[PDB]
Amino acid sequence: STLADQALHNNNVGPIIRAGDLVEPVIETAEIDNPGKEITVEDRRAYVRIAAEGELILTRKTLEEQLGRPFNMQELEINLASFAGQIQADEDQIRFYFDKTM
Amino acid sequence: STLADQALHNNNVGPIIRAGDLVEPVIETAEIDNPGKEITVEDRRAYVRIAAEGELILTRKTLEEQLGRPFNMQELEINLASFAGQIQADEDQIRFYFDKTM
Amino acid sequence: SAFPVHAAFEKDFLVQLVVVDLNDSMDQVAEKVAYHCVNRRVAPREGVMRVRKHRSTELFPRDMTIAESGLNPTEVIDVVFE
Amino acid sequence: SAFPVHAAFEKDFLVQLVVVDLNDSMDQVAEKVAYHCVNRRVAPREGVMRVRKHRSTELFPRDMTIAESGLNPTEVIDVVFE
Amino acid sequence: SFESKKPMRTWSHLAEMRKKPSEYDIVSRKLHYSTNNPDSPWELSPDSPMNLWYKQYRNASPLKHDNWDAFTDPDQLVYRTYNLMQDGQESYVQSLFDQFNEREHDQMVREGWEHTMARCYSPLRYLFHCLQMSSAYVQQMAPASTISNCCILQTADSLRWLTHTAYRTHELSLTYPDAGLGEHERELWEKEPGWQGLRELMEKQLTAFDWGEAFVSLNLVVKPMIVESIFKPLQQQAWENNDTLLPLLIDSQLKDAERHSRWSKALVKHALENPDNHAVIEGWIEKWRPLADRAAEAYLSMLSS
Amino acid sequence: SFESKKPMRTWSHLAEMRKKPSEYDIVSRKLHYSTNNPDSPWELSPDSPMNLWYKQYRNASPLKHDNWDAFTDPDQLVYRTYNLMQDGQESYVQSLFDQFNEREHDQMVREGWEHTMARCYSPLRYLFHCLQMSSAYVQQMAPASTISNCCILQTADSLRWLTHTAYRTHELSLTYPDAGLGEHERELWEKEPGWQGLRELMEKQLTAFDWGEAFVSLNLVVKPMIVESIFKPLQQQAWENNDTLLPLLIDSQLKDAERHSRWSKALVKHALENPDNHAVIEGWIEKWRPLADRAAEAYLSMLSS
Amino acid sequence: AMHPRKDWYELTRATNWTPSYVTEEQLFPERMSGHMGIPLEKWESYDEPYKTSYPEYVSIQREKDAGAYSVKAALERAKIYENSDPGWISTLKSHYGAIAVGEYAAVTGEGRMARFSKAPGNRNMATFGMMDELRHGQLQLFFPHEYCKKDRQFDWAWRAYHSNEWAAIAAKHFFDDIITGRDAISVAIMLTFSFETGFTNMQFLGLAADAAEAGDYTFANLISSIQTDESRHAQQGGPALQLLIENGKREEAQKKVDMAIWRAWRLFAVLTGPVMDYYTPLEDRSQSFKEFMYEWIIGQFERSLIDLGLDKPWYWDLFLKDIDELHHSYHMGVWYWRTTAWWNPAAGVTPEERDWLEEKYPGWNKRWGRCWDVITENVLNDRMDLVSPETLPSVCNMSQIPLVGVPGDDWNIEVFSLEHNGRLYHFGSEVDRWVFQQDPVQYQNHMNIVDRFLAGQIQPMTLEGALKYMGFQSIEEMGKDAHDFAWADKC
Amino acid sequence: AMHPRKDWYELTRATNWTPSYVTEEQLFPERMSGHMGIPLEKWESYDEPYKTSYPEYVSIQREKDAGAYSVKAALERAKIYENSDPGWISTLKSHYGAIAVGEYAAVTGEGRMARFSKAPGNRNMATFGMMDELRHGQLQLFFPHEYCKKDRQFDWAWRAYHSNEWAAIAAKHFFDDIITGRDAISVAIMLTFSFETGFTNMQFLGLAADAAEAGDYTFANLISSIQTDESRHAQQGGPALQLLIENGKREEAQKKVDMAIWRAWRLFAVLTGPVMDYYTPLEDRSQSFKEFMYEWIIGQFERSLIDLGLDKPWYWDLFLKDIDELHHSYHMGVWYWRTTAWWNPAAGVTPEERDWLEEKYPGWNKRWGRCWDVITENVLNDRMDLVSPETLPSVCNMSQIPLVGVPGDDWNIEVFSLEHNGRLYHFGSEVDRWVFQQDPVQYQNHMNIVDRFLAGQIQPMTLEGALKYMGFQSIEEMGKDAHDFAWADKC
Ligand SMILES: [Fe+3]
Ligand SMILES: [Fe+3]
Ligand SMILES: [Fe+3]
Ligand SMILES: [Fe+3]
Repeated sequence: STLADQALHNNNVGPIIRAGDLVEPVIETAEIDNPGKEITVEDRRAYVRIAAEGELILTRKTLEEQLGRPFNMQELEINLASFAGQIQADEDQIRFYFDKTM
Repeated sequence: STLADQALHNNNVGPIIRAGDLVEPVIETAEIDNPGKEITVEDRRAYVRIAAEGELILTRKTLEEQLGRPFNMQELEINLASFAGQIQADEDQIRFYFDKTM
Repeated sequence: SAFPVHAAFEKDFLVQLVVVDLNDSMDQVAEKVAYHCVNRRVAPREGVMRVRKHRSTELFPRDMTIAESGLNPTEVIDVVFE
Repeated sequence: SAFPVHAAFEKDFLVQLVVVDLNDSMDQVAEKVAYHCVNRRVAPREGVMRVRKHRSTELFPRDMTIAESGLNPTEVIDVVFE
Repeated sequence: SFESKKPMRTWSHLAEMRKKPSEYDIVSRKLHYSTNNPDSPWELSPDSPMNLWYKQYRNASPLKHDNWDAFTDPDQLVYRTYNLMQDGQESYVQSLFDQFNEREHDQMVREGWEHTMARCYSPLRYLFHCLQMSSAYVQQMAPASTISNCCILQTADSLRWLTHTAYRTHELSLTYPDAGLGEHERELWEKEPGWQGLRELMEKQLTAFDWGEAFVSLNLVVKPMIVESIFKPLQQQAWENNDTLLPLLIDSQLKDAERHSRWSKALVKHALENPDNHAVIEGWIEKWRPLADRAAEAYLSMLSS
Repeated sequence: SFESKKPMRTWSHLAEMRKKPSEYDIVSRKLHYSTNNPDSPWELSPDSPMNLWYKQYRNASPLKHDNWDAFTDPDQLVYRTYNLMQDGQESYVQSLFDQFNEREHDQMVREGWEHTMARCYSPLRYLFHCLQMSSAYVQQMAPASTISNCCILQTADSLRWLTHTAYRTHELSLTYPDAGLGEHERELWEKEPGWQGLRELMEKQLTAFDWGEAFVSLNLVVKPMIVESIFKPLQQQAWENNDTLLPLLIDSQLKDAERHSRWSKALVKHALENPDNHAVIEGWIEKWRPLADRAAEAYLSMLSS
Repeated sequence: AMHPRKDWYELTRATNWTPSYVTEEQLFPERMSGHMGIPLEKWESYDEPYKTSYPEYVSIQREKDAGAYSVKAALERAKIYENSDPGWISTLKSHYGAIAVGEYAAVTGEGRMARFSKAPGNRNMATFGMMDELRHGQLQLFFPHEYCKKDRQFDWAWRAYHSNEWAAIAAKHFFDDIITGRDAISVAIMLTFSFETGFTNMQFLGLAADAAEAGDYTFANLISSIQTDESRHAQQGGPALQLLIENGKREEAQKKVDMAIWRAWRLFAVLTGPVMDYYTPLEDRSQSFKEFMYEWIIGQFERSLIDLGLDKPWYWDLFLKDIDELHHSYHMGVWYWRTTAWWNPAAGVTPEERDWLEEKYPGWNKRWGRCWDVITENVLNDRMDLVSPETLPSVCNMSQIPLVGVPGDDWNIEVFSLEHNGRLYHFGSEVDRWVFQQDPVQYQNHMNIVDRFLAGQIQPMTLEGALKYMGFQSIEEMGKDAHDFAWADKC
Repeated sequence: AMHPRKDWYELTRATNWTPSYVTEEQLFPERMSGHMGIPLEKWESYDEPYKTSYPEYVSIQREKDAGAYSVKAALERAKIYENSDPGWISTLKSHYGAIAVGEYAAVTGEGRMARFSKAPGNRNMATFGMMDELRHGQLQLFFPHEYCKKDRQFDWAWRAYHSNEWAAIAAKHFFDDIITGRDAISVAIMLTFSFETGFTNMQFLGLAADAAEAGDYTFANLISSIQTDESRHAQQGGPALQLLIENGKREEAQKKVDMAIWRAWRLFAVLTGPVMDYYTPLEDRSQSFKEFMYEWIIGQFERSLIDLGLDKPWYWDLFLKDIDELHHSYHMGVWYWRTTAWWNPAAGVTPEERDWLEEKYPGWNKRWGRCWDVITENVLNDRMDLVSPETLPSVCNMSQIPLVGVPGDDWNIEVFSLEHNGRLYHFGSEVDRWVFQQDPVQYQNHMNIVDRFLAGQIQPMTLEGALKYMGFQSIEEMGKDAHDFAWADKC
C-alpha cells in the first residue's frame, strides 16, 4: 500500500483536456496564469492531464490569447473532459483547487 | 483515341457525393426516384460517382426519407462535391441532365 | 436425489455449480467436481482428492455420503488434495 | 565570348541551357552538352556525336565553329549520333 | 439447437418496419426495460420500495394500453434536433433582449407597468418551476421511452421559461429598483390571493403520483389553462401598456407550449385505441378542471386589478 | 553557402511578432503578391492591360503608405467568424420576418404606408447593389489583403441588405398588390427625382478607379450619408406609420454599417501615419460631399412627401 | 446590452417555497426525496459549483454534437471495423451493449432529483442532467447502429438491457440499485458523486486513450465528448454531501459512498478490466488497468473524496488487493464462458502478452498463467471440448458476477455467505455481503441467474436452455474467441 | 410564415439599370467588363443554374466549416506527419504552397465579375464566389500552419506566391492570366467554366481519393468540402458561354475555352501528375493520373462542353498524346532538379512501381525507364554527383515549365519557337505557341526565369545564385529525395 499511499497523497489540481484544439492553448494558459507554479502534463493521446500543486487558474483572457480566436469561458466545457480539484468557475476564469493539503 | 472516343461518348449524369452521411442516402434516393433507370456507382472512397443515363432526379422528400432526419434541399450542397450533367435545382428536387445525346 | 452444491477446486480460479447425488461418497463428489476443472484450468496431479465444507479445517471421510454429511443443498464445498 | 544555346541530347528527356564558346567546334559543343546528359540520364555509347539546328536535316561539320555556323545565341540545337 | 440468421439492417425490434428506420426510430424507441417484467420493474427485490412504487403508480394505472411503446412524438424530436431548434429560438430571444435593452424599452412602458410585472409576471418563475418538476415526474413514470422523451424536452422547456423570467425580472429591476422585482416573488407566490389558486393547483398536481393522472392533469388541464389564462392575457396587457418585448417573448414560449400540446394530443389519440380509456381520461379532466378554472380566475382577477 | 535555420513557430513573416499569432493573423496577412513588383504587379508582360491598370489605379494613388499590409481589421474577422456572426443575425431576421408575418404586421401599418415603401423603400435594392459593386472594386484594388478582406465582407453585407429588401418588397406586395411593389422599382430608380441624386452619386462613384479615391468616396462619404440620411429617417417614418418591423430590421443592417465605418476609420488612422495623407483624404471628402449632400436632400424630400 | 449570468443566476434557483395546500412531506416524500428529515430551508444553501443556463446549454450542446457527428461521418471509410483487431471490435460491442441503454436509464436518476430534491440548484442541474443522459443514450445507439448490418452482436447495443444475459443482469442490478431504485439524495451521492466522478472516467477517458492508440478516433472522440457532460452534472454530488455532513448526516453519507464505490468497482472489474488488459491489442495499451485505476480512482477520485471531508472507505486495503487480482479472474471466466457473452472475448495470453502481464502484475504467470497453460495446451492439441464449460459458475448475490479467487501456485478463494429469512446467499467479497446487510429489503428477494436455474425458472434446465433464457436469438450472437484461436500459433 | 425563394428570387437580381450620368461604357469599360459590345439588355437573360441566397449561404457555409475544423481537431494526434510516407508529406507541401495563396487570388477574379459583369445574376453569384475563395485561401493557410514548427518547407504554404521559385512563377503566370489579368467575361469563361468545372476536380477530388487511401482524412475531408463551393460558383461559366453563343460570339468563346484548358493542363501535368503517379505511395493510387484524366476531363468535362454547344478543342489529339507522356517527363525533371522545389519529390521507380507504370503506360520502361536506369545505377554506386544537375533547364515562354519530350528508345522532343518584335521565344507545344499568338500584348515582354538568368537579372549567375533568387532562405527548405534514396535498397 506504499504505492497507493503515495498516489493518494498528492495535491494535483487542474484540467483534463480531450484531444483537440484546446490542448496546447490550455497548457500554455496554465503556464502563463500560474507563474511560479510548475505545470505538469501527462499525455494520454485521447486526453491530456494538466496539473499544478494546490491551485491552478485558467483565465478567459489568457486562453483566448493562446487559442487565437474569440472565446467565452463557458466554451471550455466543450473540451474539459475531467478535472482534479474542486472547481470555482465564472465568466472570467476557472480555478481548480483543494481545501486540504495532503 | 478509341479509348478517348468511348469515354467522351457517354450520357452519364448525376451527383458526385463526398465521403460522409449523404453517400448511402443519395444512392438509395437515385434508385427510388428514377425507377426504370439503372443507377451506376463508382466508389473512390473519398467520393462516390453516382450516375444514370440522360437524366437523374433527387427529390427532397425521398432524400429526407433515406437520410432519416429533417432535410432541406439546399443542404445537399454540403456534400455535393461535383456532378455530371447540367443542373436544375429548386426547393423540391435537383435534376441532373443533358440536352444532347452522344 | 439430485443435490446441487457450489464447489471450489484446488488451484482453480472460481466456484462452480456442481450437481451431485444425495447418496454419493466424498470420493465420487470429488470426481464430479474434478470433471469440470482438471485438464480444463487445473493441471492433473498425483494424490487423493478430498472434500470439505468451504475453508473448513475438517475434511469429510472419503466413504461418507453427502446425505450422511449433513450438508445442505447450495452450500459451498472445496475439493483439495491431502 | 560566352555563347548560350539550348540543347537537346539524343535519348534525353529535356532541353537544357548549355553555355558554349563563340569559337568552339561542333565536336566541342557536343562535349559540353554531353557533360550534362550522358551518365546522368543517358547511357553512354559508341559513335560520333554531331550537332544540328533543332530537328534540322542538316548536320554541322565537326570542325566548324559556332561563329562560322551562323547560329544565333539562345537558338535551339540537337546533339545526335551519326 | 439455435438457428442461423443473417445480420439485420437495423435493431431487431425495428427490423419489421416497412420503412427505413429514421434517426428518431433508432435512438428513441423501446428503451424502458423496466416495463418488461410486471412483477419486478427494476432488477432488485420484487418488493423493494421503488419496485412497489412503480407497480402501484405505473403498472396499475387505470389508463391502459397494450403497446405504449408504439407512441410516436408527432414532431419526432431527438436530442440533436431539439438543440438545433432551441438554439435558434434562444439566439432569437437573446437578440431581442439585447436590442430592446439598447433602445431602453423598459423606460418607455406605461407608468406603473413595472408594478404589474412585479406582481403578475416575476413570480411566474415559481409556476414555471412547478411545471418543470411535474414534467420530470411524468418523464420518470411514463411506460414508454418515446413518451418519456417528450417529457424530458418539456422539462427543459419549462426551465427555459423559468430562465427567461429570471433574466427579465433582474433586467426590469435595473430600470425599476423600487418595485420589489427579484425581491418579493416568494412572498407573492405564498400569500398574494391572485397566486393562491395556482399554488394550490400545482401543490396538489405534484402529489398526483399515478403516471396517467399526472400526465392528464399536467398536460391536458394545467398547461392549456396557462396558455389561455396566463400567457395570452399577459400579451394583451403588455400591448395596452406599451410593453412590446413581452408579447414577442411570449410568442416564442407559446411555440414550446403548442409543441407540448401536440405530443399530448397524440398520446391521447394512441390511448384512445382502447375505448376504456375515454372515461378514464375524461374522468381525470373533470376532476382537475375546477381547480384549474379557479386558478385562472384568481390570476386574471389579480392581473386586471 | 546558405545558412541552416530551424523551423519557425508560424509564417516567416509573422515570426517576429511578440505575441502568438492569432487565427486572423495566420489566414489574413500579407497575401497580395501583386504588390511585390512595382513594375509588374501581375506575372505577365509588364505592360499588359491589367498591369497598366494596376500601376495607374493602385500603385500611383496619391494616398500613400509604405506598409499598407500592417493594417488590421479592428474586428479581426475571418471567414469562419463572419459566418457565425451573420448566421446569428440572419436567423434573428428570419425569426422576425416569420413572427411578424404570422401576426399580419403588414395589414396594420398606417393607411398609405405601402405607397411610401413602394417609392422610398423597395428601390433601395438598386442603391444597395451599387454599394455591393463598389465594395467589390475596392476589394480588388486595395494594396493589402487585410484591407481587401474588410471589403469582401462589406460586399457580402451589401448583398445581405439587397436581399432583405427583395424579400420584403415581395412580401409587402402580398398584402398590397396594387402599389407597384416589385414592379416599378427600376423606373423609380431611373426617373423619380428623389432617386436621381443617389443614382448620379453612385454612377460617378463607380467610375472613380483610383483605389484610394474609391475607398474614401465609398466608405467615408457615401456610406455614412446613407446611415444618417436614409436608414435612420426610414426608422422614424416607420415609427410614425405603425411599421414596427422595419426599425428592427434596419437596426440589424446598421450593425453591419457601423462595422464598415469601424474598419474604414481604422484604415484612415493607419494612413494618417503619413502626414501627407491628411490633405489627400480631406481633398477627396470635399470633392464628393456635395454630391452626397444633394443625394440625401432629394431623397429626404421624397420621403417626407 | 446583455447582463452577466452572475447578476441574475440566483433568481433561476429561487424556487423553494413553503407548501400550504399539501404538507412538505407529501410534496417531498422521504422514499423519493431522501432528505433525511433535513428541513427545506437548509437545502437552500446548496450551491452547484459547475453552473450553466438554458441558453448557454442548447448552444454549447449543439456544438458538442456537431463535432461528434461530423467526425463519425468523415471517418466512415477508415476501415475500423474491417481492419481492426477483433479484440478491439469486441471492446466496442461490450461498451455499447453495457452502456447505451443504461445511459438512458440515468435520465431517470436525474429525473428523480429534478422532481424530488429539496435543493433548488440540484433540481435545475438535474434538468440539464436529464438532457445530458438523453444525449448519451441517443449517441450510443446511433453510433453502433450502422454496424447492425455487419454483425448481429451489435444488435445488443439496443437488446442487452432487454435481456436476461448474465452481464446485462449484472449491469441492471447495479444501475437499478444506484440510479433508478433509490431516493433523490441517494442518487446524488451514489450516482453523481461516487459513480460519475469516480469510475466513469475509466471507461470514457481511460478507454479513450486506448481507442486513440488503436486509431479509432470516431469512438475516442465520442466518449471523451460524452465525459465533458459527465464532468458538469456529476458536480451535483459534492454539494449534497457537504450539506449532509453540515447537517449531522456524515455517517449516512459515508455509508452511501462506501456502498456505491464497491458496487461500481465489481462491475468495472468485469467489463473494463478485461478490455484494458486483454481485448485491447498490446500495442494499444496506454496503461494497464491497475495503472489507470491508480490514476483515476486513487490519485484523483479518492483524493477528492478526502478533500470534501469524507474518509477512505473501511475496505480500503481489500480494494487495493482486489485491483491486483480480481479482473484477471473475471477475464479468465468471461473468456472460458465466452458463449454466454454477446461479444467475442480475446484470450490475450500470447507469450508477448504474458510478459507484459508479468511486468504489470508480478506473479501473474505463477497464478492465472497456470490455468492459461492448461487452456493453451488443450488448444495446441485440438482438445477443444476442454475449452468450453459444461456447467454454470456460482454467482454473487450482490454483483451478479461469478465467485472467483486467485488460481495456481498460491490458490486462495473465499465465498462470503449469509443465511437470511430462511434463505442461503453467497457473496464474492466481504464488502458485497456488507452491502446486502445495509439494506436487505432492497435485495433479499432478488434471485440471481443461477438461483433461477436451480429454482426451475430456466427451462429446459441445461446450458442450451440457459443460453435461450439469456435472450440469444441466433448462433452468431453468442460469444466466441475473438481470433478464432489464431493466437495459439504464437505459442 | 416564410415565402419560398422562387417567389422573390428575381428581385434579388433585378439590379440592371440604364446609366444616365455616365455612359454604359464608362460604367462597364470593355477592358474590365469584356462584354464584347453586347448591350446591357441582352445580359439580363443570364440565369445562374446553381442559385443561393445570403441567409442560406451564411448558414450552410457555417456548417461546412464546422465539420472541416472539427475533423482536423479530432485527428491532430493521428500521426499523419510522423507516420506518413514522406512522398505523401511532400504531396501536402506541394498542394498547400501551389494553392493557398492562388485561392486568395481567385477572390479578385470573382471580384472582377462582381463589379464588372453586365449580368446581374453573375454579379450576385460572383459575390458568393468572392466569399468562397476567401474561405479556401483561409482554410489552406490555417491547415498547414501547425506544421511550420515541424518543417520549414511548410512555410511555403504562405511564402510560395511571394517567391520567384520556378513553380511559383508557373502558378502565378497561369493564375494571373486566367484569374486576375483579364476582363470579367474572360474570367467567367477561363476561370469558372474551364478551370473550375474542368481541372480542379483532379486536385480536389481525384487527390482526395488518394488521400483517403493513404488514411489522411483531415486532408481528404478538407479538399472535398472545398470542392462543394467550387461546384456552385463554377456554374457562373456556362450561362455566360451560352449568352455569348446566342449573341454571335461563339468563335470568341471557343478560343477562350481552348486557351484556358491547355494552360491549366500544363500546370496540372507538372504538379498533380507527379503526385498521382509517383509521390503518392503505390498502395494508395486509387487510379493513375491518366485514368483520373479520363474520368474527370474527358468523361465529365469534355462531355459537358459538348452539351453546352461548343466543340472539342482543335488540339484534341495532341492533348490525348500529352496525357500519355507529358507528366512522366515533368516528374523526371522535377525530381532531377529537386533542389529548386520546396517539397521533397519521391522518385517512385522501385521495381514494384515500375511494373505498375508499365501496366498503366505500356512502353514506359523503354522510354523514361531508360533514364531511370542510369539514375538508379549511379545511386547504387554512390555516384551522387551525377544525380544532381549543374545547369538550368530550358523553359517554356508560356507555361514557365521546362521544355521536355519522350526519352529512351524512341527519342522525340520538339520545341516550338517564335521570333516576335526582335525577340526569340521558345514554347513546349504547338498549343502554347498558339496561346501566345492569341494575345501577344499579354505576354510579349514577360521574361521567364531562364531569360532573366541570361539577361543578368540573377546575381550571381550561378546555380546557387538562382536558388537564392528563387527565395530559398535556408538549406532545409530546398527539395531533396523524399526517402533520402532509401528506395534504391529495393533495386
Ligand atoms: Fe452519461
Ligand atoms: Fe452521467
Ligand atoms: Fe477555390
Ligand atoms: Fe473556385
